[PDB]
Order: sequence, then C-alpha cells, then structure tokens
Amino acid sequence: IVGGYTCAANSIPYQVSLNSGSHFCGGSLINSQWVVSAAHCYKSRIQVRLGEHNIDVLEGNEQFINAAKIITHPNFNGNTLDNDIMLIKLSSPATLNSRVATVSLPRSCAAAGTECLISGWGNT
Amino acid sequence: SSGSSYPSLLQCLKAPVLSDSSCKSSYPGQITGNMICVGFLEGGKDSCQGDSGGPVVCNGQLQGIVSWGYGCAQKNKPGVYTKVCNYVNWIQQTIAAN
Ligand SMILES: [Ca+2]
Repeated sequence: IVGGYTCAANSIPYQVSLNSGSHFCGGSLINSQWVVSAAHCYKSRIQVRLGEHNIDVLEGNEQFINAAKIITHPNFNGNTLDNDIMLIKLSSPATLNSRVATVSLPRSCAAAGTECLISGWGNT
Repeated sequence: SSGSSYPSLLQCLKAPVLSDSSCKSSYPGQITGNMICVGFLEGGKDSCQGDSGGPVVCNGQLQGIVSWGYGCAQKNKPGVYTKVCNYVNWIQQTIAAN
C-alpha cells in the first residue's frame, strides 16, 4: 500500500497473510474454513496467517493454519489476469474471535464513487 | 516474514471505485468485465506488490481483490481489482461442494 496509513492493530480482522516461508500475498476470510484471494497468488503449499498485525513479531493473536485445498478459478487467464480469484480451504477451522473475523460477500455491485478500504502488507 | 521490502505492519488506504469508462481509458485493451478500477487518477495512493489477493471492502462488503496495475500509484494508472460481485455464485457453490 503506497500513500496509506498504518491500520489500527487487528482492526481489519478478515485480513490474512499468505506465507510460504515469508509473506507473499493477502487474502480475506469469508467463513471459518475459507479464504478468498487471487489466482496468481497460487502456490502448491500455503500457510494462512490470521490475526496478524506485525507479520515479523509474535504478538499473541495469531493463528497459523496450513491450506488443505487451493482452488483457482477454472477460467483464470495467466496472461491477462482475467478471472483472478482463488479459494483456500484451511486444514482446520479458524477460531473466530474479535481479531479474527469474516467479511460479508456483496449483495450488489458498488457504484462508482463509493469509498472503500484497501489493506495489505505490500510495498509502500 | 516481511523480508527485504515489505512493511511489518498492516497498511490501510481509503480509495473510491472509479467509473468503468475511466478504467478502460486508463488501460486500453486490457480491462474485462471481471475487473474494476479503484484508486486515484492523480496517482500517489494505490496498492502494490505484496498486496495481491487482499481485500477492497466498501460499506462492509468485499467488492474487490487486489490484482494488478502498471507500476504503483502512477498517474492515470489506478489499481485494477477482481470484481467480486461477479463471483458470489462461484464462491458459494465452490464452498458448498468442497
Ligand atoms: Ca505477528
């Protein structure tokens, strides 16, 4: 995130970090067993890290759960990034608690001009 | 875990959904119906490498997934996001059967 601000710790409780030794992508928790992410973030093995704020320091609210299934959209196009969406099944259900929580799927598309919140551990 | 370039602390950004016309004008020939642009045509504020897969949440609803862009925070090159309101049935049916 370039030009952003530091989120208040655990104020984005649906945000997860995808880790294969180190952080490489984000994701969103949509029920206790499933994270939605981007298909170009695919790796054969992924550890999902929930409840994170500082991804380098153990703070006490983390849950580290390895993926059991990783399902990319069948019509993903790796050249154009069309259909860039992926679902990750956790090998055990996350424990949902004030710092680890789900985000709702949309009931309709957002109108142009709608203000949104974007978050991540990407380059600043 | 943050390695050499990523921040340690989770970062946040408020940004507006942009019109479909502005999105296609910024990225001629590259925008499908499964993509939305979110951000600032003036540049300066954007998602970037390491953010892919993460959320764009509007009025409490997941509307975008960080996907791609030309550079980061460049003028007339806002972030391009997977359009989540195209995929609720794919998401629900995949979860229901797996
Ligand atoms: Ca931590």
